[PDB]
Amino acid sequence: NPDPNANPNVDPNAN
Amino acid sequence: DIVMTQSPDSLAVSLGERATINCKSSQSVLYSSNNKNYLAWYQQKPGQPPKLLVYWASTRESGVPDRFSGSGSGTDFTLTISSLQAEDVAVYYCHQYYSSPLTFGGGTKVEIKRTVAAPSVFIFPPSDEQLKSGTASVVCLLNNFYPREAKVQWKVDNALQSGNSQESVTEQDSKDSTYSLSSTLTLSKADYEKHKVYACEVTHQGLSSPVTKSFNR
Amino acid sequence: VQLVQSEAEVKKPGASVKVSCKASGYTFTRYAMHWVRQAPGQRLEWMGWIKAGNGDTRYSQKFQGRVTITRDTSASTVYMEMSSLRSEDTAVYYCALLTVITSDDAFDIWGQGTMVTVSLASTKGPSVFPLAPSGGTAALGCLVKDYFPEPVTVSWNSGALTSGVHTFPAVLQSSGLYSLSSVVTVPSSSLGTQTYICNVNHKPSNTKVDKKVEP
Repeated sequence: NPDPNANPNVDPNAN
Repeated sequence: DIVMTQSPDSLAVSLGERATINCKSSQSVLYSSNNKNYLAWYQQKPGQPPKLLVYWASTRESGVPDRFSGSGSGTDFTLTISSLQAEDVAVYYCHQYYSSPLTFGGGTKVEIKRTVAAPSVFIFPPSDEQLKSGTASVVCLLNNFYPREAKVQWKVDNALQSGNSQESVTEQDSKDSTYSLSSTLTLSKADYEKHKVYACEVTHQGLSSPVTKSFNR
Repeated sequence: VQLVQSEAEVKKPGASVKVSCKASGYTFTRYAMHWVRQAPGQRLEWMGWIKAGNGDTRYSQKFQGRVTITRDTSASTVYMEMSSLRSEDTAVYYCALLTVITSDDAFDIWGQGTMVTVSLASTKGPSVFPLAPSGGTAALGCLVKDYFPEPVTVSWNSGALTSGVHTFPAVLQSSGLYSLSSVVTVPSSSLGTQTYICNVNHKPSNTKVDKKVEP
């Protein structure tokens, strides 16, 4: 699965 | 790590044609839970930082021309420029933000094909300020030509020179898709004072015979 | 939003460098600032990030030993420090707000890079020389010769003259010093009516010149 702390600027619950 | 592999390494098409860039990731960057691909495409021109084009593999960035489109999922991704424009000459990078470390592809260089354009040639004598220092630099300029292949030959008192000049060519122009070139011939001030005529002889596809620009010291 | 980075640098091998990145146009503490390097002819390599809010950091396993990223919220500035420099560390170093994807907006800002050259050779300011002009359009320019290290920046008429400008990539002379020229095509009427100065900056040598180019 993706690591949300690879780039914290990416919010995976957003278009 | 996730290796990002692009193909082809370079592309050239005429203005208004379609350009396709492939990117393959060594691991899937699709998260099944949200159906999102953690992938982005960047554009970079010489001397400038990259600029974001596409994110989530297929969502265009704001302010980006709509001829730019991203597609693909999992490990296989495509950036499309539907109608290549003059300003689109650049290097393009895919990018993954699925896993640490963040990684980038090796880049695809996109070049424009256009009509032949013969150079406009100029020659510049050494400045009086430089000759004080003990050196003479003579500069020949080739302006806005296509294709990039051009030959510059220096002549001093009409004698062909060799081993005392250096040249460099620009990147492709983002407005007229041409190139320019600068050649510098470097002599001791003493040698420069030993001759009268300084010339650069230019041969290019746009010229049936060489063009010579010269001055007398 | 703008990101403005520190001046170009040269460092001896085994030394350290600290590159600045000043932010503007958004609330500083909301997002993370990354550092990315671009070596000549090699692919962009990510170094690390820092949360401008709480100061938390992550580094790649490349740079974890030798890189430290810090921030000053009061100054709205991020810093990157490399220690134990090697000739392979010669590169452009970028700070960037990579892929800020949120429900409200989606944006991505990069700074202008900071060239650092790791070399044992000496630093040398350049000499700027007029390329003196002499039908409707004429060519003039500047010759920026004998400097180390790269880069040299050049602007014309303090940046309002941009059309028709060609600044060429530098050549490496046999001396180990670089040289480049910048030209621009201008109206020949304006030869005797308007002024043309090339603004040359070589930051490592702290060299600043405004060269008037006359017939």
